[PDB]
Amino acid sequence: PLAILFMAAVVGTLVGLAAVAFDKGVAWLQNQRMGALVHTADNYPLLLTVAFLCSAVLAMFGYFLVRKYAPEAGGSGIPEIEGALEDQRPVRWWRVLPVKFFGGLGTLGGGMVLGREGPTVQIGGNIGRMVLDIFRLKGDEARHTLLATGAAAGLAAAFNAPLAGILFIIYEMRPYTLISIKAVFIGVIMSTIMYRIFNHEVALIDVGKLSDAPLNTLWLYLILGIIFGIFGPIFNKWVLGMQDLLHRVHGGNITKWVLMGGAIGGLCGLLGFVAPATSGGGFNLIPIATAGNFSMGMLVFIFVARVITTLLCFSSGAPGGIFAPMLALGTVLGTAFGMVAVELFYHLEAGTFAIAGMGALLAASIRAPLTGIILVLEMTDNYQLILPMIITGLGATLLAQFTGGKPLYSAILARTLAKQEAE
Amino acid sequence: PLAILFMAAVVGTLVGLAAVAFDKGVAWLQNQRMGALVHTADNYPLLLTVAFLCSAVLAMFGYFLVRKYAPEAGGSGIPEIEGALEDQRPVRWWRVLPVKFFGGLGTLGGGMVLGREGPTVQIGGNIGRMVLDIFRLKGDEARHTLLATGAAAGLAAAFNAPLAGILFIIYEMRPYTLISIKAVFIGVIMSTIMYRIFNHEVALIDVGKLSDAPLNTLWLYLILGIIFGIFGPIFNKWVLGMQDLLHRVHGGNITKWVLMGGAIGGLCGLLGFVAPATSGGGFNLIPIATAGNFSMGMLVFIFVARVITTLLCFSSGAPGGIFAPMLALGTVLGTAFGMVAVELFYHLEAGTFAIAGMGALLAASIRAPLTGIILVLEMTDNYQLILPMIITGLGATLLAQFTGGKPLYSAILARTLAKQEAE
Ligand SMILES: [Cl-]
Ligand SMILES: [Cl-]
Repeated sequence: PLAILFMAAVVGTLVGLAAVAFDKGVAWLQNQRMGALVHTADNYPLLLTVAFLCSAVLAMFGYFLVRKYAPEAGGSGIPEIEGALEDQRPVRWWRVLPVKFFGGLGTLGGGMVLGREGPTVQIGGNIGRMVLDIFRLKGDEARHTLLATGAAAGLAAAFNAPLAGILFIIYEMRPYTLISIKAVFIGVIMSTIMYRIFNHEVALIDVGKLSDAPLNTLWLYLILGIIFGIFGPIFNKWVLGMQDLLHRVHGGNITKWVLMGGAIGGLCGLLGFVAPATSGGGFNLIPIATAGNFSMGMLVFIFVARVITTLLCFSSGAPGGIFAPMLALGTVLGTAFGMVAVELFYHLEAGTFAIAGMGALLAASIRAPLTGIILVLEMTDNYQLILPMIITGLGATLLAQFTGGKPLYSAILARTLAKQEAE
Repeated sequence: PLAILFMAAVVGTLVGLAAVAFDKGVAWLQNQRMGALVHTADNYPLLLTVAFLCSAVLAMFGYFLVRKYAPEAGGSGIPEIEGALEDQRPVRWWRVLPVKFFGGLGTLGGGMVLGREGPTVQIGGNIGRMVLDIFRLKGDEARHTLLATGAAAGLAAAFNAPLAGILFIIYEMRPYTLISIKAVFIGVIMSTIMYRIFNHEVALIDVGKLSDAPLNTLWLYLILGIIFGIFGPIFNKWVLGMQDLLHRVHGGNITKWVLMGGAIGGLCGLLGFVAPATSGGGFNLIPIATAGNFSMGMLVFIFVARVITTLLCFSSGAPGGIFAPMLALGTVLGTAFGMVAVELFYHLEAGTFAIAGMGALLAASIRAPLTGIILVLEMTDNYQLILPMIITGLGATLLAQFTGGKPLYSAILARTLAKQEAE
């Protein structure tokens, strides 16, 4: 039906504006947190206290909204869209949309280590469901198609990356008709154009162009892969385990949870001023890191800072994503390997192994190799590292297989589902 | 098995060198055809006669080798690799490899309107089969996996485009295990690196960087799509029909066929000197055309010249591809629409609609939309036209659906199969 191809356009266009706002939203909440500190930019004990509390409040707000009204708006929300496409999960958009948005401005705006793609995809998905209900389109086809174009449009707008969005939903989320593919395109065209209208000529990741990688250099990317390939499934266990560790801290009780959350949002809000490249989504430090401005000491610091703050903010059921984070760890560890590879040798530039590393964690952890490659392509515009990036991918994603890990988003879903049976 | 991931490396590396030679091969045969004319670069009637006969011979040679020894080495050879993956077609590499190669140097070297990707994929496929037999690996898994990495490696090396190769085989040839995907990667890494070792710092398509497309400009790409979207299935009928039209000219008889072929190879060899941008694979004129050096009159000439020479050389069962051709028609028609769109208006540059058009025919005719997009990306390195290109794709590939056409490569196979039942 022409119906869905039309519907898909409108879902794209809503998901576009939806995400643009969630941006201008987070954007604006951080401007405030500047003024909160520029008022108190003398009294140093106070400076640190507002920094904390401002953030600690906003997390709690968001944390509350999830645990009050929309439980399944904790975490990424992508395992929920996975589950929905599997007809294993409801899409309660009437609850989820307003929660995941004001929830997300909570924790992202307080500067916790979460990405927008968490929100934008679950939202974008819920929005696809919302229009399906409104026009009361009947069938599995239309239920799934709008669900998916919503996700695709969400992800596209998170990273200004239409090709990424299409690839990830249509191809790297398990085994789509002829038309539902085009719906997803139409969904992702509109979504992008919206973002592009309200954002054009301001990128998320500047790195200009780095050099090629010499053919003699390539074998190194494969090793970087192999490392990410064992690290990915370890870090998965950590995020899966840490969900439990922080659950023995509050047993389910909402007041305990919203206290924990604002501690964890405050901590992060604090690190906002003191140690900036340990907070945020990653997108500030990625280019600073890729330009090579970080003393390998600082690298291993930021790496461990962020691998802890990431697990802390994400595994603690906050509304937010672990996708932008896994780009920033990708870059920071890529850079390190990079410097170590330059010292150890060839015509290398640690720069190029950041780019390569950036997508490597998506390959290793969530097991979307092509999405990762095409994403860093679209974000950095470094055409010239595609073969390294394919090589890093293979390595990352072969080891992650043999080291026995599973796709993070599925393992999350398959818990959520085993829980909604043994209860 | 580690066995196939190893095997896949060796298939990649053979398919790499295989294709590199088929290049240096065609490369070298055309150097000769220069000297044949630079000898006779006064006597103008003679100049034209060697030009013809040189080419007319080489076609016949190749045409002979197909019709003598390896029938299923006529045409693209990709419908055969399709059919093989479906277990519907044998892969007689012992016959096909030496035919498709020396066959292909025949017709490509004589400057007929065929692409290398025809050869390189069927060859690359056959090479995957060849190593499967040599190590006598048992199973469907390994039969299919090496077959596919061979195809993927072939296509990658045809266009120096690893991401294209992976995408097309793994995703845009119908509904692959976990490991057979990685085999295909490993296959395509090696294949590329080989090509890259023997070719680096000399591209197939220079166009530098053109400008963006303004959001106000986008709707135009969709119309260009819509046009390609009706043209694709028409041009399919033509190539399918023309196979028959040229078959009522020789009823099957080899001597008739090899005469027809050398006429058609001679014709093309002639147009080599007289009207160059009507002969070859396209890759010379694509950039000349995209730079905008062609008077819209000349465009519509070259368009009709090539749509006839293409159908003539391809539908006449020559060893060669209709993929590079469909890039050159993509570009020439994109450019035209381009000029007409500039005249009619906005901040346009016909340049950008060439790029867009280039992949549009792959989308419309063979129905590999993403492969087409990612290919022109990898070949031109114009990052900045991805959203136009997605838009052109949708348009191209929606209409091609509703206008009722099928994927060219499948329709070819499904004939070949209906023939091998009603006989
Ligand atoms: Cl996420
Ligand atoms: Cl072809």
